[PDB]
Amino acid sequence: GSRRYDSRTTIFSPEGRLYQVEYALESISHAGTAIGIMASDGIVLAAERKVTSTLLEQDTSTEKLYKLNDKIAVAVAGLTADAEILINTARIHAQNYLKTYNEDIPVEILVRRLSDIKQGYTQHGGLRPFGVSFIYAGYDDRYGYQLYTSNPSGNYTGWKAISVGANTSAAQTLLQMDYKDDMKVDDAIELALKTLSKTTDSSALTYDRLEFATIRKGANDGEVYQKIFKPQEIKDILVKTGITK
Amino acid sequence: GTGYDLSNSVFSPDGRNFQVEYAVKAVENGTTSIGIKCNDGVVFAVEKLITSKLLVPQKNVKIQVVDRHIGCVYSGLIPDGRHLVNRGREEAASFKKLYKTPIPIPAFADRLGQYVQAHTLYNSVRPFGVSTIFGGVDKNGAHLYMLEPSGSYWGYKGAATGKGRQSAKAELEKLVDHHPEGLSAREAVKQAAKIIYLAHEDNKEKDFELEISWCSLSETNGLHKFVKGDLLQEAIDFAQKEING
Amino acid sequence: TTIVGVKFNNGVVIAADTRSTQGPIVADKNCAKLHRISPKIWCAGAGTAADTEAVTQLIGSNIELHSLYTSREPRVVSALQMLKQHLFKYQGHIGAYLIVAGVDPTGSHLFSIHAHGSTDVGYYLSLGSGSLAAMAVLESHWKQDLTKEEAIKLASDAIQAGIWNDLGSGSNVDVCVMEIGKDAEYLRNYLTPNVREEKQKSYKFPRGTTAVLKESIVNICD
Amino acid sequence: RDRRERRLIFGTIASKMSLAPEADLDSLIIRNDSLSGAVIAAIMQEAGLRAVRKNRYVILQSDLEEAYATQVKTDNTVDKFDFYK
Amino acid sequence: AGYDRHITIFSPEGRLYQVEYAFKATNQTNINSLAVRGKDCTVVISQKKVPDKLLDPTTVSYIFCISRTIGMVVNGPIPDARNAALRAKAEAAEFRYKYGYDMPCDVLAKRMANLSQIYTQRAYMRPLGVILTFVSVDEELGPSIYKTDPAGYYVGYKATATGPKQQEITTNLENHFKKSKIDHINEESWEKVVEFAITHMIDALGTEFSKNDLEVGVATKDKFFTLSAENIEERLVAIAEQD
Amino acid sequence: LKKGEVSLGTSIMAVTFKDGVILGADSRTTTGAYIANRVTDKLTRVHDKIWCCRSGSAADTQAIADIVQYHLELYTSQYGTPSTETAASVFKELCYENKDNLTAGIIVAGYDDKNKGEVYTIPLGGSVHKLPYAIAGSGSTFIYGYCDKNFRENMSKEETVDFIKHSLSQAIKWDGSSGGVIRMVVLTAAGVERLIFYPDEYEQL
Amino acid sequence: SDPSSINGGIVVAMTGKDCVAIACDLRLGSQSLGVSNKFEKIFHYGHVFLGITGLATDVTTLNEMFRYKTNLYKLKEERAIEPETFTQLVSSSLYERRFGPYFVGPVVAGINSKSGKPFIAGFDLIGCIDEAKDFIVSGTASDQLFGMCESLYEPNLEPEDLFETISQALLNAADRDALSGWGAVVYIIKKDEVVKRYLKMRQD
Amino acid sequence: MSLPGSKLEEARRLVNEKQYNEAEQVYLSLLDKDSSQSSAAAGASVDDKRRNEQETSILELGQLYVTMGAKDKLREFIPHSTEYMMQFAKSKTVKVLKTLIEKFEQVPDSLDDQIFVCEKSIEFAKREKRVFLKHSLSIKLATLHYQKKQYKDSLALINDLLREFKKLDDKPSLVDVHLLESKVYHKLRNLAKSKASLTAARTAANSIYCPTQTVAE
Amino acid sequence: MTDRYSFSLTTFSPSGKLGQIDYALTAVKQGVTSLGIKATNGVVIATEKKSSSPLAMSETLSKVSLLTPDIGAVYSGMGPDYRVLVDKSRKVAHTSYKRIYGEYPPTKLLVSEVAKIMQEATQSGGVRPFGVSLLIAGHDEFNGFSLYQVDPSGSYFPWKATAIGKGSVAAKTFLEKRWNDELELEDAIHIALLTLKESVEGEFNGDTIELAIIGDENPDLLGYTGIPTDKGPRFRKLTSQEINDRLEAL
Repeated sequence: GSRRYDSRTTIFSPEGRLYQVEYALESISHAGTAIGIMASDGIVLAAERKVTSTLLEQDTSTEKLYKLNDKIAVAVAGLTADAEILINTARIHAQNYLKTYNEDIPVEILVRRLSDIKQGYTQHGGLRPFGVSFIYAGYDDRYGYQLYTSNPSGNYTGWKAISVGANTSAAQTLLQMDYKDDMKVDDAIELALKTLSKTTDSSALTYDRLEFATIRKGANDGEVYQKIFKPQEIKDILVKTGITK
Repeated sequence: GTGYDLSNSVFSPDGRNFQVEYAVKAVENGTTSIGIKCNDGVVFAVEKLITSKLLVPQKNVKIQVVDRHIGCVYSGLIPDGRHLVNRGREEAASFKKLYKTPIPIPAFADRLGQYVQAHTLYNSVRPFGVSTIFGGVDKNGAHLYMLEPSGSYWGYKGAATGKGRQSAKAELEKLVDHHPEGLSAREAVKQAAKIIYLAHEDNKEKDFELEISWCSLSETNGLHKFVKGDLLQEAIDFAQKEING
Repeated sequence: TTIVGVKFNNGVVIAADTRSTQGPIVADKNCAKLHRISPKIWCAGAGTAADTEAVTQLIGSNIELHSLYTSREPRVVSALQMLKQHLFKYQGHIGAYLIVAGVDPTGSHLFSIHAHGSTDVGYYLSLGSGSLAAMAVLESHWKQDLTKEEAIKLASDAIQAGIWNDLGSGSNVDVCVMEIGKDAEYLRNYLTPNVREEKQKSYKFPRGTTAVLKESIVNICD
Repeated sequence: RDRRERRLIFGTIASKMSLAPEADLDSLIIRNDSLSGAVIAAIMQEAGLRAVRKNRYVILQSDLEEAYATQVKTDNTVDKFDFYK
Repeated sequence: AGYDRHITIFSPEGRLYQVEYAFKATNQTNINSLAVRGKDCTVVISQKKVPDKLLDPTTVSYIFCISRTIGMVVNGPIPDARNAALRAKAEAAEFRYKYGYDMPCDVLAKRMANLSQIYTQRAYMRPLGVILTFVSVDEELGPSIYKTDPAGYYVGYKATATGPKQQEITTNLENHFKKSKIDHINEESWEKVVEFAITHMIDALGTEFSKNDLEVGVATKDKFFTLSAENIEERLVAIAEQD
Repeated sequence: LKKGEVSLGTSIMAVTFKDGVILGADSRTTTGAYIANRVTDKLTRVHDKIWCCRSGSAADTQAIADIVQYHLELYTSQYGTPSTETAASVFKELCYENKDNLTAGIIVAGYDDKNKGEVYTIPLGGSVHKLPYAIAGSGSTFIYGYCDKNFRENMSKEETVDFIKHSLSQAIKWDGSSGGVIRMVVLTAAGVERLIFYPDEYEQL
Repeated sequence: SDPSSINGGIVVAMTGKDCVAIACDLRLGSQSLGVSNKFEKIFHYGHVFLGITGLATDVTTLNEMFRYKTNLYKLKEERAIEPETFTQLVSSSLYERRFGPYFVGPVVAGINSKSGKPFIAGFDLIGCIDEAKDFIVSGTASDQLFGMCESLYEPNLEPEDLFETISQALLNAADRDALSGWGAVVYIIKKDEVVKRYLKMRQD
Repeated sequence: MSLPGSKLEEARRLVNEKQYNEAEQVYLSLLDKDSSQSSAAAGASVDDKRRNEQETSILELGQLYVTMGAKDKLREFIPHSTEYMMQFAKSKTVKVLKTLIEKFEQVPDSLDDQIFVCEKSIEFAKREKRVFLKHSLSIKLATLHYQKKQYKDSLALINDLLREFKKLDDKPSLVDVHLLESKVYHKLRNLAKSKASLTAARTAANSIYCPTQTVAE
Repeated sequence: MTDRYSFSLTTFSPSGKLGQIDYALTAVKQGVTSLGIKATNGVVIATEKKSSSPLAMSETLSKVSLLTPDIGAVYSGMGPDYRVLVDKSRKVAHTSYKRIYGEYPPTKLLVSEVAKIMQEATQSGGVRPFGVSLLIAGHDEFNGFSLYQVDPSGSYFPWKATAIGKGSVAAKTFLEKRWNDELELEDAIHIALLTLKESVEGEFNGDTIELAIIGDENPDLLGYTGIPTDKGPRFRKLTSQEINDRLEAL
């Protein structure tokens, strides 16, 4: 009935933790691999896709990687529909900040606020949170570039090089020894393309399964520029970086 | 387990859940109360089983007459039977509020069936485990409708409940061949004590007490009366006149 | 504000001027006072033209969604109770006289709408401030069994009587013909009673007659 | 069994039986899909027994459709294919 | 865990166990009916069983008057039958309040089905497995019959019935509709159309009845009524004179 | 009565003849000085046979009276048409809570095969009553005493039409707030009939 | 009178040939007492400007409400918006609450980025719809500009000729009113770039 | 008169009743008359329901132009109606053209009649590209080259089809191109490559169902 | 008093996906077969209509409805699950930019708002998800036409030519074989008939196969002779006879 079929998965389980958080890691494991990288001249953000076919059309191309602001981006790992609720929700809280102080918000404010949204489902209401992990990338006038990664449990830690999805510990190992304090845009992309080739079971790496949108400092001017690269420009990246497949 | 006993919100292969079937046994274990529908009016009957001399006769009355123009009587569980009385008399007061007219019997029957069908839809709401027998006099004529614990109700020229429901109605069909429309309903009052006396053979334990609350198309013309004095002992002696021993 | 209408045998025709007057000075010389509920039903109203679309666009869109809901045809009387209960919820605090006309599966209909909760019906209807000027002409020449060509000149001269006798009307006249058999016919600028010619001496300000201090370019995108 | 496969057995047993030219299985051939030889072999049985009950010599097209209910669908409990109803 | 006997979840077979038991037995009432459409009118006939001498035949009906032009055909449990009837009658008046026209078949059939489909979303509230058939005569399109299934299935039906014999009458009507190539009955004189539908009903049953043993009604143009005891008996006697 | 709605009443009346009742009204629609609608017909239909006069608030009789049609189909459609007092009592309830805002009187004259043409008149105060015949409105002030003197109990058909036509003629000619053409309705077992009178008829009597 | 007229100032907007001219003043204050000489009524997001006239409660504070849904349009669609499309959000926002409506009529002027057709928009405080091919203005002093461009503006004028028409008409209109004055800034709307030019007028 | 079928069925029997010219003048008058619905196939009248009857009138022209030898005039009648079939629903464009050849290939016609009109569909295939109709006509176009005894042009059309058949199936059209290819290599005295054509044709015959006329050949 | 059940749906199984979604695709494989393609010259939406009784008229059944004149939609599996969405979509779209702006948002972000509600039905307590998958095409402003697939989760799928329903794996490969730079409107009809019809069996008629085209604007569908600021309702559906006429062309 209404009791025996309710096991209260949101409270403490006999293992001492939450089943909804532990089992969501497998959903993250099945989710596409998104490797964030914060370089000196910008922040490199890559992502994969689900079942790329020949007739699959890429126009907007943003699925697991969005852009909150010209200076602030966002990346999600998990079910896309579960994230879409909180993709524009953080923007509503961001637009309320514009209504508040009329300026640009640092990322650290919206990191913890969205953590209590999924945590509030376990706290009360009898609802269930989302198994989607969040990756935050933004700019600041104090700390400079900012790259953060969240989890459905509510933990947030700063990461200059982060990897989620399948082969989490495998991709972070190659990026740890190959990390350098000084990396430009072209240096961080070549290290990410070689890592994504070993994450999946496909043959090498192509432009169709690569979701890539990054940020730099200025374009014509020296500040405040970001653009989401079209899949036609992604094919030209393989030629510039010297790595075909 | 089977789900039909715990939850009434599921579907039975016979159309009636086991939970609804348990309500039938609760009504048959009560006290037999019959009803009369004839050309001169509608006559009810009610009996109170005496467990000990501590009980006082002519006090507890299971017949609940809505205003003077509509009678009603229940069986089985006391609280489930009186729960409908408060709702049935409240809708009758709301009827005279809007329309400023007395409520007919057919308009009174739909308000009862709506509460039973609504409580079986919600799994958290406990349905009614009692049977309802109601009648009276309206601007048209004599009408008698019995509400089963499942909620099914339709036209009845006679009513019975408790022990020997279908056995007590056998004497009602004998009056159909004698009186096609029922003719005089005053003699049926004496026949009511005889029909209840038929169930006294197997059910005899301690002393019995019979009460009769009726309404007529001719004498009352919508009013309400009660059997007392000479009419009280005349019907009782008629049931014992056939079989003295 | 002068709007009229004529209901003939094969349908109903409505007309409204393009001259809008807000306050003592004319706010807009060219506009459209004939609104739309469904493709076969055109609406008209007096007073503020935006007050009509604050209601009609809410109900008319639902009627268009109600067309595929019944999957047959939009209905004229379906916009009555929706519009009548809408003004009853707000107690009709916005004074307006609406005119709704269209073709339902039954036929052609011309309905009137008063300020608060009141709706009427008639063969010919004119509402607004310039209604009294146009209504008097409609009382003069009328008869049974009216046709399309007879209803155009009757509604056109009614507005011309309202344009000349009322300062709140002018510019051109937009005649909207709605036929039962065919679809609606909307003819914009059917008449040109008001034609303003060019001024005599052309006034052209030469370049450099102002005082410029700084100069810059407004940012757009990078 | 496709339409080409079932047609060959139709003209096999029916060759020895006298059949009216106005009777044809095109109504039962198009609608039926994925059947076996048992359903085909009983077309000469049930429709043949239908002609025995009424003492009919040939078999008309009506008896072919009347026997279609018992022939194909063997479920007497509740209808068939309750998915989309 | 995994069983639908209390809660409602998706079964591994892709079909809800509640939807099964709703579709399996609607015949627990053990009653049959039929619905056909004439030219300008609609004729419906429902079997009636009175297993008592004390039952008022005027009270028991499976056909309730919704609007002036609208009838209804319901088969299933009696208490759950009036749950959709009292709601449809309350929703029929809402059409005039919102619009002020007569309820068309494309609305009342859609509203009750959408209300029944919400029960698929709500796990706490029980849906209704009662057969719902809304019959009426439209002014523009003429006769129409829409049968609302408990799972939300409703579509155009030229004819429909109930009980296990629904497919038996369908076979006899399909042959007549195939040659004439018409969905409804082009024959006028609905008095003779009622006897035409009884002939197909006798073939499934094989017995006769009395005036109070058959629930019959005729939906006419801008009117819907219910045949009394004398009107039903007149047609059962007159059919024997013809054939 | 509020702003923007046309005042009902003025010239209205109903007379109960032998078996039946005949409603009648003139055709005029006015706010303060003008005639907005010259084809105006004042009627309220809760049933085929049972009709009602249109009085009090114009917005209420075209909405609230239609709301009564909504509540009437939750009963009549289930069983059958009730008496006249049943439908007339709803006018008292819906106007009781709005009495501080919406003030509308209603004159209810129905037809029945038993109570016949008994009329139930509700004044501006929103109270149901029972009268054989009643006349109200600001334009009928002249004809109140005329129908209380020469009236005869249970007239015939043409005599009742003439009794109403001769009465309504005085309210049309001698009033500036009442006028137009007389539109009546026939309520009887034979059916419902509609009649209209020309200005050249009731003027010469 | 009008509580939003305590500040003052107006926004003038016109339509030329492949060009749009829109301008306002720098005056801000309370009644006859001025406050802000740097205040600017014209706001810009996208390719189209936004003028606003009225009380700063409904000017500067509600400006966060315009960019609230505008940025959501920008962060979702990631494209431009037609002047007729954004104008409906303006009107609809005023008719949401009929008892409490906002008293600032906006001015909307821009050039179409798709078909390339200049169009102007913006309404009054109640939200009444006024759209023409010549000029759409608002405010208390807007009554002057109704007849000014009739004897000045000509169909199909160059951006330089249109600049002299809107500038000369605005400078004299501000001298006649106590609610307008203290400098006039003029923006020249082109297909892509916009040129800003400061002007000098009578101070007192 | 009013009903277009009255002047149709009556003029249909005038072929054997009197002569060709008596029934020909009736169809010329029915061209610009009797509007029905949809768009205008005649250009002086709209054709929807009469388009089916207008096709019958075109089929009656196949009894005149083809039998007498006037097909040179009928060869120019198809492109005249081609611009007309681009107005109303295009479902009739292939349906009418499919029924034209059946009457056209009966009489021992001339090769130049069908080749010129088939190239018109090829010239029209540039603006409106139909791969189904052009390849369907190419099967009968290569059949003309079989009667022309030129196998070089017939093979060039098949080579372009076989190149696209590697990435496609075209099972109903894959058996026909191999069935006609066997006729090309048989007259050249080839028992190997001609046998390999029918070998691949029988492969697709076991997947889906080919029509009886194709399976028989 | 109603809705006393606050608990969510089935929690995470030892899988990594949701069991409610996995069983939802079962009704899609057992439902009707639908497809769609964007030819840039037109958008053809074709599907099959299952009729299990000879007395059931398919004229009332319409699987392709119109939310907006330039956007077509088709579903699979459970029929009435899409009917309730239409009633909800038209109400949510009414509160959408239709009321806010003068035009509804494009197919890309308009379906995402509708599909967001479908995901809310998979989360909030007491509501239950559907078993259906939707193929929703449409015409945008700058991007021209569009096609999108919607799972019961509600994630948008920007495809070109795709097919769902019974035998979707076999019918999807055929769409990948026939492609070029730009197709046409009539070509998409003939390709769909050689795919949809030849995949299933038993329904050879046009009453049981619903096909509609997008991008064709007839002048009789506007209803007014006034200034045509917009083309019109590009959505067009073939009648009963026009569908069978498409079959005679192959």
